[PDB]
Amino acid sequence: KNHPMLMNLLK
Amino acid sequence: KLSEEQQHIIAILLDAHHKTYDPTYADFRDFRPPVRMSPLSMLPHLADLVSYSIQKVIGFAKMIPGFRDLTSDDQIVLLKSSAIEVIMLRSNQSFTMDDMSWDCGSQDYKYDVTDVSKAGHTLELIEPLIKFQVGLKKLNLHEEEHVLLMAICIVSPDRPGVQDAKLVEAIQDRLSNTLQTYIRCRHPPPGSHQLYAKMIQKLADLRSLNEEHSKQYRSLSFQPENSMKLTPLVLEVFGN
Ligand SMILES: C=C1[C@H](O)CC(=C/C=C2\CCC[C@]3(C)[C@@H]([C@H](C)/C=C/[C@@H](O)[C@]45C[C@H]6C[C@H](C[C@H](C6)C4)C5)CC[C@@H]23)C[C@H]1O
Repeated sequence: KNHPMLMNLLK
Repeated sequence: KLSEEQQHIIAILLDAHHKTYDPTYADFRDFRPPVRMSPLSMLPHLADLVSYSIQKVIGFAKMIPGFRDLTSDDQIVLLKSSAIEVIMLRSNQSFTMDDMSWDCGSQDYKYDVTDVSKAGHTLELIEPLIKFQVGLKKLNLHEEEHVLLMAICIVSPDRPGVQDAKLVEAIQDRLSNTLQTYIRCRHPPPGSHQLYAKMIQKLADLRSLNEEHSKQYRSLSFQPENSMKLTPLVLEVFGN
């Protein structure tokens, strides 16, 4: 669903 | 029979927890100030508190053995569905039966039923939530069992949207077995009695708390004047 911030914290 | 590997897992999750739970709650001061005058007077503060907590839960999850092996999308799926549950779980640490509030040091950062009410929730959630905390607290988990239950909660195969369920299940099993074994070797009676099954029952309680939480959040967030007051991450994770 496009989660830039969640995606970015997972990195 | 607590293997070298299982002991390693425990050590990892304990350190992971220590790195993501600051028991001095010093950071709470960055949060928007709490207001206990009061139409959703506590929403902006608790918004920041929860948003903060989501960050820390993400950080904890990333250090769960195997969690990194999942796809980008599955990690996302597991975090969005579990986040509120793991916040409820990890909050047990600050919760005191001495008065059934979450006590994060100062009275400003001590949160009770009405504060949760003044953040927009009804007893439909608050009552069973407090019941959860009470029963989880009574279990008096070793911190080892506490961090394993959080990890087990996160890597659940049946979460909606999961692609590689088999992989997710394989990661959780290693954690379950580690937990079951830890209890048998490390938790003395009477405390160990039925302890694993009681812990798993708490996971079921959490699914129910999660279901009710989603409905009430869907109602709180539905109004832009509410949603306007949240944080970008809460909106991204809980629902926008
Ligand atoms: C480091 C810690 C400390 O233990 C402190 C801690 C404390 C945790 C606490 C004590 C207060 C109330 C909490 C947040 C519970 C409540 C039912 C959830 C509400 C959200 O739906 C929401 C969403 C959104 C709108 C509204 C206000 C904000 C932002 C919140 C409603 C769950 C866990 C409870 C968490 C933990 O991470």
